[PDB]
Amino acid sequence: TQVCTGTDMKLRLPASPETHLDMLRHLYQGCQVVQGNLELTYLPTNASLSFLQDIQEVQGYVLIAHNQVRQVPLQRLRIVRGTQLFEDNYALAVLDNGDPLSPGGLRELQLRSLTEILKGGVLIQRNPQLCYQDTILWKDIFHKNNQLALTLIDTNRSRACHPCSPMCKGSRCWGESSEDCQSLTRTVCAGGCARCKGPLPTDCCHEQCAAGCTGPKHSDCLACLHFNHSGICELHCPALVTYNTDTFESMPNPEGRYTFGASCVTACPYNYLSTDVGSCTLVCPLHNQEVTAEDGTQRCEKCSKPCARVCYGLGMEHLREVRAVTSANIQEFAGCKKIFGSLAFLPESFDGDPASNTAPLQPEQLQVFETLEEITGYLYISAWPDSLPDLSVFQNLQVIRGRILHNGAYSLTLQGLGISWLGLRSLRELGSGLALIHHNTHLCFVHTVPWDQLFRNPHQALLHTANRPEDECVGEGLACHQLCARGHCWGPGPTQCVNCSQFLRGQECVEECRVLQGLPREYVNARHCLPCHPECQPQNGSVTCFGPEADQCVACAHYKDPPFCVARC
Amino acid sequence: NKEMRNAYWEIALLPNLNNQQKRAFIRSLYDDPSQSANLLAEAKKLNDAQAPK
Ligand SMILES: *[C@@H]1O[C@H](CO)[C@@H](O[C@@H]2O[C@H](CO)[C@@H](O)[C@H](O)[C@H]2NC(C)=O)[C@H](O)[C@H]1NC(C)=O
Ligand SMILES: *[C@@H]1O[C@H](CO)[C@@H](O)[C@H](O)[C@H]1NC(C)=O
Ligand SMILES: *[C@@H]1O[C@H](CO)[C@@H](O)[C@H](O)[C@H]1NC(C)=O
Repeated sequence: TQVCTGTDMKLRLPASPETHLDMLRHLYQGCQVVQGNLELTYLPTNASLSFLQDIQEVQGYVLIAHNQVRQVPLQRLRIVRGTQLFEDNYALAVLDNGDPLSPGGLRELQLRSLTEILKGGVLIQRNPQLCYQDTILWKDIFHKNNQLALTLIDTNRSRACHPCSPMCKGSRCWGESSEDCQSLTRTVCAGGCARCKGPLPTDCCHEQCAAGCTGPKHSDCLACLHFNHSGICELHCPALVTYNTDTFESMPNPEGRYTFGASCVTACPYNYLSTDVGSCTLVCPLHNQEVTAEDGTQRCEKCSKPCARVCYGLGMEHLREVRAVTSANIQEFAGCKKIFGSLAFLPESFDGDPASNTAPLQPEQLQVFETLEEITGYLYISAWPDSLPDLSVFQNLQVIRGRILHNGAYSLTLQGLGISWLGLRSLRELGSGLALIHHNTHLCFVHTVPWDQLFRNPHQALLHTANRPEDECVGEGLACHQLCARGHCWGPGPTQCVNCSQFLRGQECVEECRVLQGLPREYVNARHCLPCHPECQPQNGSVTCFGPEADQCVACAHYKDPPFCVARC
Repeated sequence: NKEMRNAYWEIALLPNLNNQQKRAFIRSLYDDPSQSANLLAEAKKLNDAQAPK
């Protein structure tokens, strides 16, 4: 996949340092367009970072902070759009990369392709080994309306810099090497030109081009200012529906497209919703209702009768601002099948808050979620009552969509918990986002889950560390039951398999049904043991009944009122 | 199926069992659900034995 979602933890320290690098790798490997922010923080001195080399565009902002590494391989980065800005100010923030009192710290920026910043400014501070930043003509990189973007640039160093290669147009470079000369694109143009590739008037770029070009065509852009319609840069995407003048009706345009990020698109990508207004979103607008197509596709549509009541999770509607699930809001989930939003359980969830007098949430109360089948956002658990050994309250939970992600990264997170197994036995999908399960000292059955089968795109993975050692779990007999197909389960015993090996009696995976023997006699159906009618007569060695009804027995225990068995005539 | 989830909550809520004990019972329950009646009584007998006095 060429496209990927960034992150959203800014200067916060990583939740799992042991996995942080590996996380980034899964996130940006081969990625070319970052929907959101590219945050690269706390990277250790010898860290291999080549997974970043394909990135050309960042929708959000770029943050390079608290790193020990000497270089960040971002030579291909062409355009940062600044859809969100760091501290609502900066499109690019390079902070505090240098040893905390041979030496480490970023040495050059080497963003030789960076020629367009649509929105926001630059902040470069406290980087003891950094060179050449004072050298760059920022106003050329800034978009025309951005000239005034604010630019706070610290220069204190702990080393002298070599001079920019004599080869550079000015004395302006992204580093020592001669490949590192800043190419100027906006300021060096013939007439009031937006972007150009050279001094000549015919070297001017197309009006729809963004960073620069290699020709006057809208098919020759280095980036699209607005939308990428299959190589062509355009103001809008070709609309979904055309009005026909010769029939006074609106038949759909076969050329119709959807606006995805900054690119036109045939249909929405996997976890996204298609709107009437022609876009791909992660949320429907007001008056709009989420509707699953007979296939699987999701869509927004207008409500015919004013939209029916719906359960809102944290981060949504009147819970937008709310941080955790507590006694104050637990009721709002009473018998919800689907939660529009997310759920977090923090320590404050479980030890209440006298300052608001919100009572500590009581284990039994967690039973409201027993019906829950779907979460559109994420699920975050950093505290869980020690009296519960697993997360079986979420036994019926099937999908976590991941349309909202904790720290813009994680769709499922379990840390510091003290549960012994998972028990999320219906969980079959993680729509998007990474999963993180760590520092749960007594936790088994992590390896036994087919994470592979649950994910949906290849930028997902399960990061895990510091749980219960695997061979410790087996010593204690905490592994998958005999009867679980392919050795996958969510926990101990035969009610925990992903797929059952033989037959199911309700939820329990069992070797044989009771066809030939056993107290209540059974018939079989789609690998499910099901009970013979109470009026049926049990058999020795032969079959007992052929279906649920009274006409399906081989003999009656009481009276025959053809074709049934009764206790009557 | 409802047989199980009740027993689970039943064991989890007994005031006088510590968590370790509650786990043992819940575990044995998940290992063989048919024993829910036997384990349930077993847990109640110990819960009453450890009643605060
Ligand atoms: C707009 O989209 C087109 C096509 O979807 C992009 O062209 C692809 O670019 C990648 C790497 O840059 C190549 O490996 C593919 O072979 C190209 N595909 C096609 C069909 O040509 C294009 O780069 C995008 N951006 C711009 C500014 O045009
Ligand atoms: C790799 O990193 C280590 C630890 O910081 C450092 O001591 C070493 O010099 C580095 N090795 C190489 C080959 O650059
Ligand atoms: C089958 O044999 C058992 C025990 O040997 C007996 O109790 C029962 O009556 C027999 N049932 C039938 C249908 O013959």
